Amino acid sequence: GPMRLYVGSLHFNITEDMLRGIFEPFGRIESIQLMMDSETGRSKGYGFITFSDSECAKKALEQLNGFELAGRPMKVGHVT
Amino acid sequence: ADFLKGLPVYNKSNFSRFHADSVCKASNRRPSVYLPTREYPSEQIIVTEKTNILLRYLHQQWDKKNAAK
Amino acid sequence: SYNYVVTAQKPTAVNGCVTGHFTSAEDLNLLIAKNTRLEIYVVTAEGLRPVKEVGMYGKIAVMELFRPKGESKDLLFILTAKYNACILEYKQSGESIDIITRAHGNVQDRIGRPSETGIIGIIDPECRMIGLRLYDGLFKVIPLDRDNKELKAFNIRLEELHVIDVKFLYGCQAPTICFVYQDPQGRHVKTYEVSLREKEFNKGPWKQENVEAEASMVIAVPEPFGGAIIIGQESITYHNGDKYLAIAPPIIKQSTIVCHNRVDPNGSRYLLGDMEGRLFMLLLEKEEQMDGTVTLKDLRVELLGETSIAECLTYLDNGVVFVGSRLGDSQLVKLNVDSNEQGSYVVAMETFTNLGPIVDMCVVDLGQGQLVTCSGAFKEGSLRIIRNGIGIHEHASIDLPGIKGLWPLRSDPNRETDDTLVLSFVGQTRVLMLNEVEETELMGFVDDQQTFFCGNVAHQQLIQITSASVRLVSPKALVSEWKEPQAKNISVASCNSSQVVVAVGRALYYLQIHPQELRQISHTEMEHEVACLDITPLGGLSPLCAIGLWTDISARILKLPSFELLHKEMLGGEIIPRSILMTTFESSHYLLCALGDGALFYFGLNIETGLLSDRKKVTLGTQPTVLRTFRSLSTTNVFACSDRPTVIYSSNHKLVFSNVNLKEVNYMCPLNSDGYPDSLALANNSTLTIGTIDEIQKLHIRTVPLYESPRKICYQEVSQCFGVLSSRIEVQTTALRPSASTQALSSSVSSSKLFEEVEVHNLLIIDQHTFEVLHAHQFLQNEYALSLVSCKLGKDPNTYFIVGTAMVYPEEAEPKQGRIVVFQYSDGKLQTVAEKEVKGAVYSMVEFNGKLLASINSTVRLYEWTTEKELRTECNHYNNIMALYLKTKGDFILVGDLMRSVLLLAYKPMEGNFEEIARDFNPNWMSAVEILDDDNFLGAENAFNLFVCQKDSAATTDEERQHLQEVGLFHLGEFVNVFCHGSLVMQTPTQGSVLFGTVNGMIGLVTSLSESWYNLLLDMQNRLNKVIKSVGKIEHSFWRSFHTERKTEPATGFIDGDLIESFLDISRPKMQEVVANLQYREATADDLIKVVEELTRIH
Amino acid sequence: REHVLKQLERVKISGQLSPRLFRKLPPRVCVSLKNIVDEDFLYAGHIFLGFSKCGRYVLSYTSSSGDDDFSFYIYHLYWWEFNVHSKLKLVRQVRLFQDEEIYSDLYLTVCEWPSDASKVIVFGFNENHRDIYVSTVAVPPPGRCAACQDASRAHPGDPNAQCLRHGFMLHTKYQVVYPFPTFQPAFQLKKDQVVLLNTSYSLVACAVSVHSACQILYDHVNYTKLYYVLESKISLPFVVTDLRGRNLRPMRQYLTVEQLTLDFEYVINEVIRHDATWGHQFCSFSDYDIVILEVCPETNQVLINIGLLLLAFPSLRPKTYHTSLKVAWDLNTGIFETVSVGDLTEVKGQTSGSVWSSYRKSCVDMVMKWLVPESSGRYVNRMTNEAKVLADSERYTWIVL
Ligand SMILES: Cc1ccc(NS(=O)(=O)c2cccc(C#N)c2)c2[nH]cc(C#N)c12
Ligand SMILES: [Zn+2]
Repeated sequence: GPMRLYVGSLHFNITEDMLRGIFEPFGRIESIQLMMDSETGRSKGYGFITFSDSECAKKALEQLNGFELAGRPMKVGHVT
Repeated sequence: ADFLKGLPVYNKSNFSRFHADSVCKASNRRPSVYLPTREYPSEQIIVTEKTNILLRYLHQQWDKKNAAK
Repeated sequence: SYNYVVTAQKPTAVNGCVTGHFTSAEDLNLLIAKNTRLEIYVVTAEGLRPVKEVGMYGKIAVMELFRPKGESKDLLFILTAKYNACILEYKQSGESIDIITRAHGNVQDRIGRPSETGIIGIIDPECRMIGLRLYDGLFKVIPLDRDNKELKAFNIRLEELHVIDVKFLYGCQAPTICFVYQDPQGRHVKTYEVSLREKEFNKGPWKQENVEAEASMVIAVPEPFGGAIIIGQESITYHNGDKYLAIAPPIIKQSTIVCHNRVDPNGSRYLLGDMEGRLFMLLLEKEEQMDGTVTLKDLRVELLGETSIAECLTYLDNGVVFVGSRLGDSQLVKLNVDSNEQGSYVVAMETFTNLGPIVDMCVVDLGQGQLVTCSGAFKEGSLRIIRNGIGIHEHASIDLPGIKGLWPLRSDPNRETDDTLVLSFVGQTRVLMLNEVEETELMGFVDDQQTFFCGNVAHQQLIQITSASVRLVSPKALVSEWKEPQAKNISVASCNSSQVVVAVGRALYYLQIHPQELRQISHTEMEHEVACLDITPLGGLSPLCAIGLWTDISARILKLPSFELLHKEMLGGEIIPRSILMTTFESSHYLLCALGDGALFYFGLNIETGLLSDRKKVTLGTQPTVLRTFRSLSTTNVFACSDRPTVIYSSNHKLVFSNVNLKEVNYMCPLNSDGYPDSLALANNSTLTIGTIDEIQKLHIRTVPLYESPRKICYQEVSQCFGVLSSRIEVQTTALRPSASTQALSSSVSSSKLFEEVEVHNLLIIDQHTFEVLHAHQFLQNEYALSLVSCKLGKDPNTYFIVGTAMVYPEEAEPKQGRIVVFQYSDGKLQTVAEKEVKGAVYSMVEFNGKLLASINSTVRLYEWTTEKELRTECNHYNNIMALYLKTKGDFILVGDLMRSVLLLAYKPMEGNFEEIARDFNPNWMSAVEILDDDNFLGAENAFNLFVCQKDSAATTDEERQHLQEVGLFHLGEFVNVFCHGSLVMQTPTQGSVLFGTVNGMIGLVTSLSESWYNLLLDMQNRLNKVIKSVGKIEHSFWRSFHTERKTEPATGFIDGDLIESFLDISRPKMQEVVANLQYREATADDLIKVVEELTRIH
Repeated sequence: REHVLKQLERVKISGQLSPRLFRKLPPRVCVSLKNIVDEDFLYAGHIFLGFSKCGRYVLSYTSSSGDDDFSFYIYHLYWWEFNVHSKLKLVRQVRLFQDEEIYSDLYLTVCEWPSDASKVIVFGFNENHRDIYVSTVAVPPPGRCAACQDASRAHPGDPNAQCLRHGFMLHTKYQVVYPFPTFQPAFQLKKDQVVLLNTSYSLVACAVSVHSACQILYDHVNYTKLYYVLESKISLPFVVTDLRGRNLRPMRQYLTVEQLTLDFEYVINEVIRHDATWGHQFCSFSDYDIVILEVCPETNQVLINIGLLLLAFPSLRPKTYHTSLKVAWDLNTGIFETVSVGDLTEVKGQTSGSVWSSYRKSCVDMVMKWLVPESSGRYVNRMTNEAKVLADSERYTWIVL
């Protein structure tokens, strides 16, 4: 089946496009969702990414998790 | 008073003959207005570097990298 | 559609001031920035000598003096708000003053975003570069280098995106900036080195430190201290690396410090100014070392006293400090060593009138219109009454009829001030002495003959010329006496310090004044009887005698002592010259001659030749004029005594006339006493007046201090008084000082039951003649009065003051409750008639065809006023964001929105509701609006531009009918707070008259033109721009371009009246060069003169 | 700690009025979409995108099928005039990507250029290819266009008959391959009238402009200017139409469509042969990913970063390495100059996927580092909405969805 991933600890300036940039080279992406602040318009610093195939999502998690992006270590995990 | 003694004097004669109007007016307030009819050419011209910072930087670094060998 | 904008009053707020040696290396200069104007002064013995004023084509944002290694005097660096950079030099050869543009260019960056705390311009102490903070994230460096044709600026990326203040440090091997920045973590101070070779930053001399959260200012301390001082809300800190010193003095905790300046060149002492107008000294305690050097031991702050609220401070010389105020009058103050009884060390020497900010204003006919403003803020709050004409501040009035002449006199030779006033009567003379009042007798002077002249002469002697004799007086005694051979009467008399010419009928006799001797030099007989005489020595022994005759009605210049005729002028008519005078104005010599019918002739006069040129004529009064020179504020001017008293003076090398606001003056003389410095003595048929004259200019201004902030003003003719909203700060409540609202005759307090430092609002009733606060009505706790109108409503015959308010709470952030209150001022007290609750802030109100139009938040509402004395809503309009401004004409309503431009409504009487006619679809952050006419709407916005909107008179469809088209655009350079229909002139090339009031205290006038006049004057502009050079080499067209961050657009449909008027001030050849090619056909340099003269009469 | 009314008192005495000082405070006016949309469009599938920068328009798009063509997509864009509380008037309706059978539901985005409110630009995306649709639609006339009136006079026309500037569209489609080039709207559109399009094999700078009785790109390589007029092999095939959709007539007022191209393979091969310190151990290159780092829109410089995968000798046997080339690209000249060349790092066991992700992270890092804020004047507007609030340029007016 597909696979949602939490992506958090993002610099507040990372865009939905940038996540697509960083994650997409791993596999097909069913949906990317960066949580925005409805009041300010800036991101909440976190979001979810859905890979069409889970074995891909797993590689992305492995490769990207705990690694600095914009100087902020990126967190990536499995979500029910 | 300690802190007010020795207040700077550039010319002792300054304000010596200062007498103000009885409604606190002393200085003349209507200077002749400068209206140039003729003008001296400017010796130099101020201009900005058109090159982007990041360009300039990345060019520099590389230029002093190949200058290593 | 076609508009014309001219200055009626130049900006008066001080934005910056700097001191240095700019004109010469020796002299000491004060330079003052008033928006677009740069004033240049030289410090002298008497105080400030004006040298030069220059009008920049830009708002001056940065103004720094600096001296590079190979320079004899300081250079001036200016940056304007539109990023015009220049380096300027004062040059002088002989008498000719020029400002040289050493360097110029525009430093704007497209990529850049203007910073929170605005434009900051700093120069390295070793003049190695100029640093600019223009935008968040970028530091612009202009390397200073003589041997280049291109001063190439570069940007250095700055990781700190929110910079509060930056300075260059002293005593550094590399140029080093020190700055305060804000981040989530707080406020901090950091240093960087600026390397020109790397076009990059380097790690600075010392590390970063967390500082005060309210830290707002950086001071670069000079050697031998080096390092920096950081000023916070309640803390002052010194840093120099290993050394860190911090003081938290309680004294500074009350208010915020907003400006500073260095007193001692080595930085041992600094002046600091706070928001409440307190003045402090910051002392740095030196520590001498075995090694030649000096370390900072301690920091002390000391309260010196109170000044105006200072925008900027500068120490001048001999304990004299110039206080430049934005919110109040500017000042010269003295710092003393001894305090006064109140414990104050500060003494005011001079005050300069600042109208700014004009927050509201109205035109009243107190046939000449007077303008009354709401001026200033906080303790500086005031009303200013502005009139055309000149006023006399009377200090004394004495019952003395039949005065036939008037002379000032120094009795003591060592006294350099007048102590005596000699008066003339039909056959008598009386002598008066100033403590104060009361008369005397002067030895050597006669009292039983009429004095025709008297006063101080050469060799420490005195003179008196009567109808009988000339008396020279020394120890006061008669030391010489001249009489006519046959003892005939002297009929006319004139005298300087050295010479005497007297007339005996047609006989003329020339005397000289020597030690204890009146020496007859020569004699002659004129063709006709002598009417009047003058021998003023022009730039103290005259080679010239000016004479007016009977019979031929002639003015003549005669050589002395030969009495040879150099020039005869037939004045014409059957009326004799009454008074004649030779005078200098602006190192230019004139003969002035006044006829007994009230006409005045003035000529240019050549000392060497004696030639009169340029008979110009003016009409002053019906009665004969008597001319007398006087000195006022270091300038020589002529008083013309008549039924219409006038001062004659010079502006831009041309003679100007201004009415003095008195009934009639027969005779006058200047009076420089100890009690009345540079005063004037005036005499009508019955009174001797002593008083001070207001500044010699077009505008005459009166100040009514309130000691709290005025907010709105309106006039109530029927009550013969003004209503003024004001607010005072009270502390947690109890007031800070007595002010207008706490000192009324009567007072009232709101009793409505409808609903850290605090504001307390009031409606002030102020007498229109005396400007006494007759009554003050205090609003509810937390109620802010926003709007005010005086008017009649409905069928009700009473006239009311109506106030719109808003409830403002600490734990809330926008208004949701408000009130409209109807007051009646009757029998000395303010009565509350009616009160209407509303669900927001009542931003604006206008009377509208006997109804009350109001704006509440984003709603515009129309109320009717019922029989039952209540406001009843008729209709609403809700399509606004924030309706702050309302203007009406007929059934039309112009709506100004803070963020959403202008909107035109109409009231439909049959439908009984509003209709949106059209709106301006450009976003514009409005400050003020006016209706110019039915189809033309004037707006001023937040970027200092004016624009004019029109209904589309070509609209075919209804959709097109609904756009307001922006047909006029113009960068004004001011922030408009109020627009007003009216004129300061008595009252054609122009239609309509809208005055405006600005934050900087500028008063302007907008008027309309025909397409024809516009096309002529626009062409004129373009020609004037090719002839007239702009200091800094800024293009006029660039300056006047409509400029916002979204768009930049050339000005259209607007003529710069100031430019146009300056055509009268250029040289004749350059005048002709402007008119080079033109049609009527060909060039009428004199016809264009006649045209512009018309345009100057609109104000 | 600030209150609206305290801020306004400040304004009158200081004369500093700026959107960024009230940015502390809550929206001035919120409106509900339910309350400003008409009844007819209420169940016709509109998805509202946002406000124009000028704040005069909300606009939206629709995605319907119909006919016998199920799972077959039509895209229309619509301009609505916002008038606060009153209902949104419909000003323009326009079909996107003409002549085009779309067998899949697109991710759609509309953009406005920084300083050009005359045209708007729309992007549509999405078995080892990816399809990209791009449309440039004229913006409705601000007020009353004299030329537009002539279009309803000199030509009888009717409602929706407009002149060229205020009524032309331009379509285009291209394919794209792994690694799928990033979407960089802020850079792609930083120069007015121009969009930079990454085809995987080249970068194409296209420009449209209207003129009346010169060149937006190549002034003073692959250039492709041609003209079109009103009335009935190249890098990037396109269709130029009017609002109704009639093909515009070529010329050889009027329209100018330009196309400057940068062939990645040329650039790579030449930077190695010329500038690379290791070009004499290079063999060949497998794959590349081009990311825009900056666009200097006045000087017309485009800085790009080229991530490479290649084969080279170590200094025995060849092996695959990763590097990045940095290249400037004049738009007036058409010439590119090397800015920087990186070292080779052995890719060993890392997949291609993780090599590209890792290359892109370093690009993001770099942009972020050198990022300077802009004025509200010059930002590229990007609108999107998939399946809460639509805010003005300044967030003082909200449409609550
Ligand atoms: C590397 C990178 C840079 C920029 C963008 N997007 S952008 O051009 O819209 C942008 C965003 C934020 C600031 C700016 C600026 N100045 C520009 C990218 N999108 C996906 C990316 C990947 N990998 C990527
Ligand atoms: Zn058109």
